Amino acid sequence: LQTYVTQQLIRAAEIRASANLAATKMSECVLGQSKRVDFCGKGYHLMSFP
Amino acid sequence: NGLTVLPPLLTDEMIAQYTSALLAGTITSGWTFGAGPALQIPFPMQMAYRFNGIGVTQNVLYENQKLIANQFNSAIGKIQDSLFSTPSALGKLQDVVNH
Amino acid sequence: SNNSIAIPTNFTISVTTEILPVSMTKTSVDCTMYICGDSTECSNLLLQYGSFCTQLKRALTGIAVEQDKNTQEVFAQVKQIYKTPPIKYFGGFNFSQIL
Amino acid sequence: SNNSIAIPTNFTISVTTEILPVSMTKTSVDCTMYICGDSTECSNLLLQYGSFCTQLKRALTGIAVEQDKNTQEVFAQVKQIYKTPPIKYFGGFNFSQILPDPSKPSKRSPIEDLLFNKVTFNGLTVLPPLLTDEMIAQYTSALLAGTITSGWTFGAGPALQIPFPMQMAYRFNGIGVTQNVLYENQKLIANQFNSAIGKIQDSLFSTPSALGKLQDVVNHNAQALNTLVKQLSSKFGAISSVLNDILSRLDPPEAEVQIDRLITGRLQSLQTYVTQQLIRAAEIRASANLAATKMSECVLGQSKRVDFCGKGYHLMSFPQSAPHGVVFLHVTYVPAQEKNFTTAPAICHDGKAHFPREGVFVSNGTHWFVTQRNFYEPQIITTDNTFVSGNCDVVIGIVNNTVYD
Amino acid sequence: LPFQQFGRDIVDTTDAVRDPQTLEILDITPCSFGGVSVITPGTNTSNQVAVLYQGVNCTEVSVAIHADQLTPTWRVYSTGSNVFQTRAGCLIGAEYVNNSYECDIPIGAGICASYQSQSIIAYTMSLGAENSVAY
Ligand SMILES: *[C@@H]1O[C@H](CO)[C@@H](O[C@@H]2O[C@H](CO)[C@@H](O)[C@H](O)[C@H]2NC(C)=O)[C@H](O)[C@H]1NC(C)=O
Ligand SMILES: *[C@@H]1O[C@H](CO)[C@@H](O[C@@H]2O[C@H](CO)[C@@H](O)[C@H](O)[C@H]2NC(C)=O)[C@H](O)[C@H]1NC(C)=O
Ligand SMILES: *[C@@H]1O[C@H](CO)[C@@H](O[C@@H]2O[C@H](CO)[C@@H](O)[C@H](O)[C@H]2NC(C)=O)[C@H](O)[C@H]1NC(C)=O
Ligand SMILES: *[C@@H]1O[C@H](CO)[C@@H](O[C@@H]2O[C@H](CO)[C@@H](O)[C@H](O)[C@H]2NC(C)=O)[C@H](O)[C@H]1NC(C)=O
Ligand SMILES: *[C@@H]1O[C@H](CO)[C@@H](O)[C@H](O)[C@H]1NC(C)=O
Ligand SMILES: *[C@@H]1O[C@H](CO)[C@@H](O)[C@H](O)[C@H]1NC(C)=O
Ligand SMILES: *[C@@H]1O[C@H](CO)[C@@H](O)[C@H](O)[C@H]1NC(C)=O
Ligand SMILES: *[C@@H]1O[C@H](CO)[C@@H](O)[C@H](O)[C@H]1NC(C)=O
Ligand SMILES: *[C@@H]1O[C@H](CO)[C@@H](O)[C@H](O)[C@H]1NC(C)=O
Ligand SMILES: *[C@@H]1O[C@H](CO)[C@@H](O)[C@H](O)[C@H]1NC(C)=O
Repeated sequence: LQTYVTQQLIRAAEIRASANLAATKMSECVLGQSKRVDFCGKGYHLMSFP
Repeated sequence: NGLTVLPPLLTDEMIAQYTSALLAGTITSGWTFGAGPALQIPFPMQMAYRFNGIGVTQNVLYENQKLIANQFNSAIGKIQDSLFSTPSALGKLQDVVNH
Repeated sequence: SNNSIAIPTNFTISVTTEILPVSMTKTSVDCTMYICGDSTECSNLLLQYGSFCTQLKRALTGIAVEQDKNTQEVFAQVKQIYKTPPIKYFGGFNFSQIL
Repeated sequence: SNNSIAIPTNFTISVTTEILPVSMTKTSVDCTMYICGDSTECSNLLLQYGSFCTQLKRALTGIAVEQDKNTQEVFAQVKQIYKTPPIKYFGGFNFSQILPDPSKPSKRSPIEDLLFNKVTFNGLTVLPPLLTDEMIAQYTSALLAGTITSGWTFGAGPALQIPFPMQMAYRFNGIGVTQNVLYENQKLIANQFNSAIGKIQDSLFSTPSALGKLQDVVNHNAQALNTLVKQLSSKFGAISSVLNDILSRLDPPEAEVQIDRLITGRLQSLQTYVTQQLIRAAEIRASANLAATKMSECVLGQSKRVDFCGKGYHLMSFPQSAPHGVVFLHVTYVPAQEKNFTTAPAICHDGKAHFPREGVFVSNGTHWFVTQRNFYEPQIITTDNTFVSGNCDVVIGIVNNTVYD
Repeated sequence: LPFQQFGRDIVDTTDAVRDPQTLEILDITPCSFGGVSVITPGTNTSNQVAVLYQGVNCTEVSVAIHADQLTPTWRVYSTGSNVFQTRAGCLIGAEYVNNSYECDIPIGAGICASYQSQSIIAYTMSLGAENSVAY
């Protein structure tokens, strides 16, 4: 059980790191047009759709 | 044996409701609904704003409006097929279950 | 070359994709049932180890609670459930594949 | 509807807070006092397990040392300590709540005091942080007094000077609203600002659960220590939890069996505690990096990222210290009082399409105008604010009118 | 009460006792201890050191040094110029000064030490040069 729980903690940290990036791509690509290069796709960004 | 699995707080229908709300707010309002009240504006004017936002004057859209729309539709058509052929397209989410 | 430039005379509208995991599966574990089963003899011996089990429950509960904040943070971005207009003509664009 | 638009006619200024944890408590744990104590036999037995303690000491030392790189990276953004001039007049904007108060002994601001009042052996000690709470205050004061008398200039070279209303005019110009809108409303906006700050104070009086994020960072330490110091009263299958009793009742050749179980249990507890600390430290550093980014991009400059430095179009921000973290006061711009109109994307005239420079064509029922996109202000059409660019037999929705000269 | 002998604390450890004959209540507290740190410039530059005893007041250090204490690596306290009282603990072998400089060897709550004939000094760190733009 101790091994299992430590593994779950590490994977949870990884998933949180990945879920804090969707929350930003939902604000800078979906709620407005972006200027960061290669952030909302390859090219000059126009809009996005969840 | 003593192991239980819990259901998420939000069902799938609720997540679809949020998705539909977000989609319907970015069609009739552009980006205005993300900073206050939702202001309406016809869609080609919004796309003209979004061309103005990358250093291309408005007229380019108006003189090409019929063409550009076509190029959009074809693209949106192909995605579905691109989600069949490629096996690893959903490689990420799948692993989340498997792992 | 120091006196020559290139300028494009036509464009392209393209649609790409992107997949991102958001949350994973919630679980919860009962020590006594897993380790000792329903034996009354084993639990007395296990009780000599103090608090190796409240820690595990606390950790798993923390993970489970965080898994809901993740989805609440990604999707609950707006506080008004906008509804799509009935007639669907937006200048020549479908959105039928997403609506 | 495919020929109608809505354009706001009156704005709003709002202030919203945001809390971030920055650093956590420094600790140091000594094995032999915890596992063994003063008993020589226990240490002589513990020497057979190799180097299970040097690693623990090194890991905890690394965490403790890192905890001071987190504060040196959020607050130490400047090399000079700026001051504020004696004359506290800034065009009507009132900063009394955020600027330091010399009367009280610790030279904190009233909001900082309010924040500070809202937050609560065996080889387990705590090291003190390097920067005292009266130095974080000086960094915060310098940051606050450099952004009042300079703008964003002091973050990219020598601090240049400029009066406050001119700076706020710059910041309106930075989100697509012309300068004059401020100068004709300078008083109102100032009052519009002054009340918002006041509300903040009350919003922290009544609500006690505002500062949970920092509070957790405290609570998660105490438990982590309490459990540890409790794990010292568990037998782990031996006959007692006190080494002296075993050493005073059993022949030493028959006592290694009893001592081994205690040693293994205590080692296991220490390893668990260290691993949990490592994961929590990783999370805290992940938060501190975001705190540093928000300090660099919202305080030293104006941000174009949506929902980063607040909800709404961005104007500025102000840092305030707190226990084990930081608090930001984002000042944004919210439109209001929308009014409806009829629009069309061109103006045919003499067989030539006409498109505005910046602005959208608007009708009020009989007349036509071109107005800026975020604050209703109509204008008489004129070639000075349009460009021709093409013919009248291609565009759709074009409405024919006249353009004066 | 007339039927208790031992005692405990917020944990499970005896911290009181009743003498079997002179029936009096006695507290129990352990004898002092803590960490030790050595503050040195590099052996290339100099060869002197300073010592920090963590989490004690200087009087209990001086008394124990006069009578008994482990780590007999004793230093010499010439005058009050050696003993100094920080927030972290007693600092033996450094002279506190009045100026302000940059932090070179961090010690405790705002205190830093450096090598400036030459000896070891401990002072209060300085956050930078003062300035004031003329609004
Ligand atoms: C820009 O590219 C598009 C796509 O290649 C061109 O549109 C094509 O034009 C040819 C000309 O006869 C037609 O046969 C094709 O059917 C058009 N494609 C589509 C998808 O309709 C367009 O002509 C190019 N621009 C210019 C100025 O030539
Ligand atoms: C969007 O494009 C699709 C693709 O042609 C259109 O869907 C077709 O519609 C016709 C008549 O309505 C049907 O005969 C086809 O079977 C449809 N195709 C599919 C794949 O279902 C659709 O009509 C377009 N959008 C609108 C509003 O007309
Ligand atoms: C824009 O909104 C502000 C915010 O209320 C309005 O200010 C108030 O205006 C009324 C009458 O116009 C006064 O009685 C109030 O005292 C004003 N409030 C404050 C705080 O001064 C303003 O009038 C609005 N302007 C327009 C053009 O709609
Ligand atoms: C800026 O706001 C402060 C906060 O209210 C004002 O201080 C008030 O001053 C009046 C008049 O002396 C007192 O009756 C209040 O008790 C003060 N408030 C507090 C909280 O002490 C201050 O006057 C404002 N700035 C200016 C220039 O008027
Ligand atoms: C660069 O300019 C010089 C004139 O100063 C010219 O001689 C040279 O050919 C130019 N380079 C190329 C690649 O043409
Ligand atoms: C779009 O505008 C035109 C006017 O050019 C109008 O005839 C048409 O009905 C509008 N579309 C819809 C769906 O009403
Ligand atoms: C647009 O006009 C209609 C009626 O003409 C009205 O119901 C609606 O509220 C107007 N739009 C806005 C944003 O007020
Ligand atoms: C539109 O504005 C003009 C400008 O003075 C005014 O004369 C006219 O009455 C307005 N129309 C309506 C319907 O209010
Ligand atoms: C100084 O030593 C005395 C005992 O002589 C002790 O009671 C006191 O707590 C010490 N000072 C501090 C600040 O701990
Ligand atoms: C140095 O001496 C001055 C004069 O008494 C004093 O005010 C200052 O605090 C001293 N510096 C210290 C104690 O660091």
